[PDB]
Amino acid sequence: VLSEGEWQLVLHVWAKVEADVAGHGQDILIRLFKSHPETLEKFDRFKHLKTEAEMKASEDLKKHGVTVLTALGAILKKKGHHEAELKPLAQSGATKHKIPIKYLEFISEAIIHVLHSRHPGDFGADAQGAMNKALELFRKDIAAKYKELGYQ
Ligand code: HEM
Repeated sequence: VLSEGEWQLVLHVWAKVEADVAGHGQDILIRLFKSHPETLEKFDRFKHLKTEAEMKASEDLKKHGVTVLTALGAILKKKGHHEAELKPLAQSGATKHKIPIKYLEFISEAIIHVLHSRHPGDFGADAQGAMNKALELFRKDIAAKYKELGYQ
């Protein structure tokens, strides 16, 4: 559980991401692929992407990055009341994609990194801790939904 004041920092931050979803989107994913390349394997559509530059130029990637932030965003504004929203993601990752929780951790890290790089002044320790929590609550919820479906 997050305190109200924590939710706010999370949401205070999200507002900045929301000003350039696509842009936050690509940095996030490129960082992820870059830092944990094995994650690139889940994506048949992106595996032919050999460099940053080509990653950046990919429209599919960029679209995919908006889809991600968009979805994450709906969850964060639910402030912990996200079952409905969460359910479909646990399902597809348990059943179609098989995304391990670890892959979720990685991603959480890229998020953090991208926010800290782009919004230093709005992402100090306090807000950062708050974002970490929020991300943790998401991963914990999903993990439980995964087990309930037979995955993990
Ligand atoms: C912040 C956490 C994430 C969110 C909100 C998120 C959201 C989504 C959404 C909305 C889709 C499209 C619908 C669906 O297939 O479920 C998607 C698709 C997918 N996600 Fe994720 N995702 C996250 C993390 C990841 C991670 C870490 C991976 C793999 C390392 C991943 C792999 C996939 C794949 C393979 C698909 C299929 C999309 C396509 O190719 O059409 N997702 N993700």
